[PDB]
Amino acid sequence: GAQVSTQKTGAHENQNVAANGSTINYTTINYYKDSASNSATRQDLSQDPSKFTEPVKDLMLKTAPALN
Amino acid sequence: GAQVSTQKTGAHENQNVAANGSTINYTTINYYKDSASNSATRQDLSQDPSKFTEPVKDLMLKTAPALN
Amino acid sequence: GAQVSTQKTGAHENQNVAANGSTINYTTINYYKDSASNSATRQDLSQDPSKFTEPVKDLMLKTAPALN
Amino acid sequence: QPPSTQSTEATSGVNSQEVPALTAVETGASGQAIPSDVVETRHVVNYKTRSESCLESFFGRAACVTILSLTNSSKSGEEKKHFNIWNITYTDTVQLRRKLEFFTYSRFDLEMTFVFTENYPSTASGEVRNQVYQIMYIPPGAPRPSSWDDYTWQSSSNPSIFYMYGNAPPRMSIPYVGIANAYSHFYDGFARVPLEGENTDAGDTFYGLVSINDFGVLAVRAVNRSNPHTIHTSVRVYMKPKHIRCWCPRPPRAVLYRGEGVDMISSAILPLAKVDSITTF
Amino acid sequence: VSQPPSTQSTEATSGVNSQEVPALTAVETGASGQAIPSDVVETRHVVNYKTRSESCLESFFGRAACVTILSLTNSSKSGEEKKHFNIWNITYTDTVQLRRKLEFFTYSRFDLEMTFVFTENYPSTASGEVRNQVYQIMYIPPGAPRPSSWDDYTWQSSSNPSIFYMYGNAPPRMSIPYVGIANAYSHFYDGFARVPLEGENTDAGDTFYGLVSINDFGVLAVRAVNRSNPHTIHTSVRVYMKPKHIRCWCPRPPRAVLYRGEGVDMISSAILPLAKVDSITTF
Amino acid sequence: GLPTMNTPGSNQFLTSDDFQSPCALPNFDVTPPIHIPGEVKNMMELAEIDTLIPMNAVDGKVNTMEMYQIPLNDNLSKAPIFCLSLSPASDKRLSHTMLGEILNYYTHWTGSIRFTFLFCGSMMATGKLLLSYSPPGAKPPTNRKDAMLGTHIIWDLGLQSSCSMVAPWISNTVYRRCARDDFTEGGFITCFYQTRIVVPASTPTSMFMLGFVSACPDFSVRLLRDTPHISQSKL
Amino acid sequence: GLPTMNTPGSNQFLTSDDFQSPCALPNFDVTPPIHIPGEVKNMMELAEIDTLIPMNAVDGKVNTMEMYQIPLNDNLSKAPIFCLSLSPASDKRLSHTMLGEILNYYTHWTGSIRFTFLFCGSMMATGKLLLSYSPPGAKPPTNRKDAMLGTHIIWDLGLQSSCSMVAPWISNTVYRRCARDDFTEGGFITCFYQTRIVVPASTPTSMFMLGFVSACPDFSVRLLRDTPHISQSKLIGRT
Amino acid sequence: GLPTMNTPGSNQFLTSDDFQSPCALPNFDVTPPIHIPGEVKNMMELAEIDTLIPMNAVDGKVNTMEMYQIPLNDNLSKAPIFCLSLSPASDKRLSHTMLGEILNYYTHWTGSIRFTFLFCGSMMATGKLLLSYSPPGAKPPTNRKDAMLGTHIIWDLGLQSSCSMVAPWISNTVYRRCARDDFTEGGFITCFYQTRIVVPASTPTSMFMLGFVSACPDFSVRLLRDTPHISQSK
Amino acid sequence: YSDRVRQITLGNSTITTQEAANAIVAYGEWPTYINDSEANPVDAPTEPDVSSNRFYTLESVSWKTTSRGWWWKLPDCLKDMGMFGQNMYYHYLGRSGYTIHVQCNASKFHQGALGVFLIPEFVMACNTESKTSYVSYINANPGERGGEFTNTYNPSNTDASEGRKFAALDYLLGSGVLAGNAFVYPHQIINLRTNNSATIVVPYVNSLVIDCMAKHNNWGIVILPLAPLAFAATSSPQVPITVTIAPMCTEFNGLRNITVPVHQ
Ligand SMILES: CCCCCCCCCCCCCC(=O)O
Ligand SMILES: CCCCCCCCCCCCCC(=O)O
Repeated sequence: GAQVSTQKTGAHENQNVAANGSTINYTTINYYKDSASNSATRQDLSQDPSKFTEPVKDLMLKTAPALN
Repeated sequence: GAQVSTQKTGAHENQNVAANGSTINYTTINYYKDSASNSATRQDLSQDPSKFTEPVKDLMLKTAPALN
Repeated sequence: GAQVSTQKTGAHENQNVAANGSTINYTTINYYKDSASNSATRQDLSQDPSKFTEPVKDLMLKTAPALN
Repeated sequence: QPPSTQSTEATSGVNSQEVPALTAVETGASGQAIPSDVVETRHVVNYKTRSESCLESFFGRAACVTILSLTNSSKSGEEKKHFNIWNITYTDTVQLRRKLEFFTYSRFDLEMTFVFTENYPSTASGEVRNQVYQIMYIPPGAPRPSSWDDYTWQSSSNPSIFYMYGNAPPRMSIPYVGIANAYSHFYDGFARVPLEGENTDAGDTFYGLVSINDFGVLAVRAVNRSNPHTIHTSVRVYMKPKHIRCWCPRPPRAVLYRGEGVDMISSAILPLAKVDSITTF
Repeated sequence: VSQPPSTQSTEATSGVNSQEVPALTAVETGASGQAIPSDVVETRHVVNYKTRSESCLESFFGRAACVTILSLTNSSKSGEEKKHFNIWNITYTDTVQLRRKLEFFTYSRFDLEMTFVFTENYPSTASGEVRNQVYQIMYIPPGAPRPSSWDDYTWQSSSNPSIFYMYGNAPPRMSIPYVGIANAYSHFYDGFARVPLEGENTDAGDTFYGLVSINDFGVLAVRAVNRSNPHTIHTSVRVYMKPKHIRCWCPRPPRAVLYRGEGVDMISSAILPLAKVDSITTF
Repeated sequence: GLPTMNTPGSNQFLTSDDFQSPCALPNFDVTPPIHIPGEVKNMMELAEIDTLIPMNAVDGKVNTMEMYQIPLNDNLSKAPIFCLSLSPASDKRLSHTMLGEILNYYTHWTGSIRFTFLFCGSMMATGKLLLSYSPPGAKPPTNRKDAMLGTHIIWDLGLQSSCSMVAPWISNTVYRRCARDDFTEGGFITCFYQTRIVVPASTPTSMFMLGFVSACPDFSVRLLRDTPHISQSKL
Repeated sequence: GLPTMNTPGSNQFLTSDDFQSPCALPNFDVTPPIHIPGEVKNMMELAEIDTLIPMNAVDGKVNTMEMYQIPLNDNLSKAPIFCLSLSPASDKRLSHTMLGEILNYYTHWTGSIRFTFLFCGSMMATGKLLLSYSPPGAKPPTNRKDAMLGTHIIWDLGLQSSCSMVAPWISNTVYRRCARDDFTEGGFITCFYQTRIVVPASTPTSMFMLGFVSACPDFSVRLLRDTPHISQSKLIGRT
Repeated sequence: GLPTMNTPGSNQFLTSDDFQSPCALPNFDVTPPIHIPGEVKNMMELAEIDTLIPMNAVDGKVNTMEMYQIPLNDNLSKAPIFCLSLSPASDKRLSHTMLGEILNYYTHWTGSIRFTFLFCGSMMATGKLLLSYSPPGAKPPTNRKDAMLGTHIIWDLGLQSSCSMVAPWISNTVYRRCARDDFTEGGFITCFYQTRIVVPASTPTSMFMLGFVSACPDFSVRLLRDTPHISQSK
Repeated sequence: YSDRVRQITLGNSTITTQEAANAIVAYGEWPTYINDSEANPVDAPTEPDVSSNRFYTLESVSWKTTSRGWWWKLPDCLKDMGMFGQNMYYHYLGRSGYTIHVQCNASKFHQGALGVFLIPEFVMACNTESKTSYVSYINANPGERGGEFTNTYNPSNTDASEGRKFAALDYLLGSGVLAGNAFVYPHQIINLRTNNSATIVVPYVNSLVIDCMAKHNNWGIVILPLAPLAFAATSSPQVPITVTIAPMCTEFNGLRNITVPVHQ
């Protein structure tokens, strides 16, 4: 019941696409009943900066004057 | 998610054709998230010495006078 | 990419191959890319003593006078 | 199947206007002649290969790159010897740097293995408990510990290895970490450009790759408190490049190295042996 | 998954009053006699399930043997510095039992397993505390530099292979691929490394003959890793080797007498290997 | 990561071990094989080759070339020419033969054993010999009459000079020991005349015979052991 | 839970080890590759480059630039102009060429070797040179007569300023040792004038030739070793 | 049972390890998650937030509120009125901003940096300022002329009370060290008056500007490291 | 269409010869502009075109029969060369490939040979012994004038003034590396017997796609008198050697106030 994922690239690896070669492949099995025992999660690169940098109720555009 | 490949031959092996017996195969699984943690890569034996031994814009044939 | 083959028989076997079902099978995996690292080969019981015991040009027959 | 070296084809006598044996070295090209062009040859079949000399194989072994010295001191002095901070480099070792220096540029992942060994250097031998060591990497820009018991050994970000003596030699993989796409073995330049208003004495270590090499330091300490009976521990650091590509090949140094760069010692300017004559075989 | 071959089975027979008499077979021809019981006596039919597995060459040569013993010493005394460094050529001159088995063949091709067994003792009357030792073994192929001492630069081993062993862990092991420059190792060499000529000395080559003159696979170097302790400690290193994946050519008889030296030299004191009996008719 | 348990037998060094290990010289390509004649695949192929039996190793004829020469004559005798214990491993003369030497690396053995005799007399010599094998556990062969209560061949000397007898595999056991003990009694092989050797006037009166021993095709060996014939000074 | 047995070789450090290991710096973002000119994939690609032979290693030439200059003259002499033992990683003259330096890291080697000669005399100069190679037996030639009884080429000096000779792979073995060894001795290379160099008025009577050596395409090496060509004082740990 | 070999690195503790381990509290019920507001997934989300630059580093304005207040006058001047060394992590003025502090946990960094300014003078006052970035390896921008040669914008004071200058990622290296590496010189950020501030009668003639620093969207960091800004007793 | 005759046309200047060896393209690669896929800076680039990609001549040197060689650094030589030189001081970053054409005329009665070698990252040793890697900016970068090699080593262990210089030994190539292996580097040889010129096309080579020319010399050039110059006359005639260089596919990034380096 192993899961697999793409390994992060290294010195002799392919381009940043990481799509070239089935050989880039880390395989893992969880051995414990509590998921707290599992290794760390997959990188989550999802980002949402607007929450902190642009939490404006009004719709603000960058080209529009900020004021008006 | 194992990789399977051919081993380098030894004393009791075939005609160094690796097309005689399946007993020359071996397996491996990557166990770490970064590819830098993997084993050394499969050897790329492609070579192109001409870039260092005959880097000449206007190609000479070896039997041609080098200089006409 | 494992190999599966039979075992040399032991005390509780009927000495026939596959007459002991799956009892006598074993699994072996090569873990190295270099065949020098492999464990010993399958016994090769093939042999031909005539190379040393009857190395003759004129075929000898057992019942013929050797010196025909 | 893997490629083999080329086979030689069978040949016979030749009488033609072809000149494979003649050339013009001046072009910068190497000669191209092979035995089949110059002498009668037989057909041979070459199953021999060149994997043994591929770059991954050439650079396929770990080498000792430095020696660190750690001491557990029961004396009022030498507390400072409980830890050792070394600049990370491979230039302390001549065999390894010479191999790497075959190329102007290189790109590789690196793995490190350490070997610990220790003795009891004093005449007053006695019981010492099994010791544990911490290998901490201190990245460039990170603070250095002032002491083996300095708070920076907390290692909240700095990665480290805790090794108990007697277990398998500790080991870790390091990814390529250059800020360039390739590591530079040589650098004909200066870290900073002196400008017109500056003093004409404008050397002061700015010249050479050394001045632009900051890969942090490796800080190793015993992790215990002093024991009445002291210990001298020698740590040998091993390095092996992995997944390596190189570019722009260059000839190796024939003389002993002087320091970090390519500086020469006057005592080793004459690397080759003499012979009795041109005509001695 | 198939039934392995067994040794020859026996058919039932009866006496034969005929002109076919295989019992009377010549050996003058170079052939061995081939008669089996069914040729000379009345026999019982017997099904044969016996297998010649231990006699296959892989099994015959399938066990590790001690090859040599090296003496390595760790001491604070300055006169002992040279004893922390031990150089040994690989040869099976040092081990009768293995040499003899290899000799059954003229040539052989195999991969070789090496295992190292280290044992510590105090060689003197000293017995205070010392620290656990680490040992380094590096192989130095012909032409590679040799260390001058136990503590030297060549120990960097950048291109030479090596093993670092912590005392008390499992004996270290490594596999060596076939390393001949021939298509088989020669067990014997009836020749000289070079041919003397053009009127040079007629005694030329007297000390440069036989397999030893062409046999050089490199040397094994073992060294203490630790700095010296006040209490001298000595380590005996037993080097074991086991050929595997082995093929051999051209049988030879085993040596019947006490070996002496590397080659086939006899020792004058022990050239009478056969025991005497009281009579040709003793039984 | 993966929970495991170290069982007994862990981290031990066994000389009969068959585990895999890292290559010290990884990716070394092996020098290509060539065909070499005389390939040996099994030690039995050598055990099956006729080798001389050092039968006359008596009174100074020991460790000399004459050691393999069995004397024969034209006199009257009812006595044996020679006698061998069958045990190929314990008989002092059979042990030091190719068969005995291969065999001495083993503890157990089984199968039939072939004994071949070559007469090296004059062409003008005639006569007949009685060669026999007497299974164990009874009065030994002694004279020429008791010796016929067993397997025998009558060898009529002629142009096909060489002949052989096979001491058939007769045992209570499946295998016999190579080691000497009282239980593993091999039985006996002896030879005596049917008739004296007869020659014409002015020809040799004495002759020699060469005996050979070899394994039969049904022969096998089992467990390996160190060979007692090899020795060395302490290292 | 899964029962296991540790084999011999367990918990040892092998410098030849190719086992996987934890990354000290997880999730590190590696600087992307770019194209860099001159990628080298195999060391043999450098072995195939023709480099100079420091043949003139006699006292006073040794360790200076003249070391690479093979003297030539218009004087008539049957004497050889040069001689080399064909032992590419042993001969004092060859062990430091690029081919020798690569081979100094190898224990065993094989395949043909090419020798290229460049004449640097004036355009006005002419003549003929005999290059010759013989297998490692009999005697080194000390006479053109014997040099002819072997593999040889006669080079017409002319507009094609250079020529080459290849010492074919003639050996009893598959691989020769790099280490000096009588058993594996590689043979002899010599050169004699076939025709003296002919010099017209106002042309110098002495000339130099530059000899070069390189690996041929069938060339290979077996086994890595450390080089006895670089050293250092013993390293002592910082304290 | 199953033959195995322990490799180098066995039985060691690495602080960077990512291995599974048995749970000390088996079958524990983890209090269910709720939609807690303000989730942060990445540190760069904080790097992009504009924070103030403690520019007024002159002794007496250090470690006080005035530290972030940059004085301006209507007095005619051709003097520089602002001098940053850019290195977000090593510049004494930037290392304590949030961007600088985040970078003090990293060894290397890349991407463009944005500098935003806010004029807090009277509504009545107007004028123009020159905001400029000059690449490294050059004489510092001694005067307005040099500032004009480099990358710059003119901020025309009006209703849009703020402006942003961007110092693009011009670097020979892909990444620069966070450390004070003379090799990876930051370059220079400066400011000159484009024109004297025009101040009508009966208003303040001395006013303040606030400056902010933040990461641009092409910004990133590499290896994690200990920050030198915190310490403790043993 | 013989190989001996060439015409090189870059920018607004043409170099021709009736005698040449076919040009070398180091590593088989021509200089190109940086592709979007491998760019570092975001600044729209300066592409001088003809303003930079034209030939400039370095001051000629004389080849004496006692010479041990000459050296130059490529981007350093062109530092004062018209617009190329100005762009170097105006921008932080810049990149260029090069075309190098070397000539040396001689009579049919002259003999000798000059190797022309291009060394990416040509790093020379400090001539001080004393403290390591002590080289001044001024002496490191001589301009089109270049510098030379000697056949003796005399590090100035007691004086920095001769120490700020390179230990330009000819037989160790200024680095400890034997000259006989100089041939590893892309090279062409001018053999006065036949060939009177050499041409080498030089790609940009670095670990970076672009770098600062004021800090780093990507390539150096060495001219080595591999075979001695000779002529029957005892006058031991000197012959000129002229090195002519054009940058190729030049681009610059990071426009800044113009700089001036520390001067002599
Ligand atoms: C946790 C340990 C991290 C160690 C990081 C440094 C890795 C090696 C850096 C490259 C060595 C210098 C190469 C060169 O000279 O171009
Ligand atoms: C890293 C250790 C390398 C060891 C290389 C030596 C291997 C054994 C060489 C062959 C010795 C002769 C064998 C034979 O007699 O059949």
